[PDB]
Amino acid sequence: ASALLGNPSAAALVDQSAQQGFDRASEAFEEAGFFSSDGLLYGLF
Amino acid sequence: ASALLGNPTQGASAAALVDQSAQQGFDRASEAFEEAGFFSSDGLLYGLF
Amino acid sequence: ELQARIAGEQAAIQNETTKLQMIAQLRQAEQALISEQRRERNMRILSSGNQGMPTIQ
Amino acid sequence: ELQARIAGEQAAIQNETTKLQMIAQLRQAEQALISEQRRERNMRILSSGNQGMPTIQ
Repeated sequence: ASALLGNPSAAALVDQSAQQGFDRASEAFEEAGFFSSDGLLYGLF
Repeated sequence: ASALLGNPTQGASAAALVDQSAQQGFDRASEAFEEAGFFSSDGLLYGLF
Repeated sequence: ELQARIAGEQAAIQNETTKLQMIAQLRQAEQALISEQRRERNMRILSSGNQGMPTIQ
Repeated sequence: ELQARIAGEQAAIQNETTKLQMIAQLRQAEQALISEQRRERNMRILSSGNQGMPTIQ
């Protein structure tokens, strides 16, 4: 929680960081959905 | 900075060089993505590149 | 009178031509609407506003 | 006079036919313009002239 973070359970920080990453992936998938064709590039992203 | 580069550099750091080379590579990738954008279909080949 | 009758008949065929044009436009609009519904479904599945995921239990 | 009236009526239906053709062309042009706007947005997102990236802090 605070030994090296400097910000005052561990099954939490990993989930938050992964949530940020997966949110970016979800936004990429949404952009892929917008461009029906020429959109699978965003799917690969 | 200059031990083996030979070409004189006025003054800078080290990771700097990793950033410059990675920038060249990523710029080529970005140009490939731009080409993929140009060809709407038949353009995902450039995306794979 | 027969000439004017045939002229009216031509007018009727003109009307059918206009109706066929209108039917073709409606066909195109219907295909566009079906595509729009497809894309709405696709957007709903992939929306970034979704918050759910499977739970480990 | 009735024959000339029916002839004018045919001319009116002809005009409607031309108008429908013009509407169809405009429909096609509008779809093309929407596609152009989509591709402009796509080009703007993927442009190689962009210089930004996330910062580590």
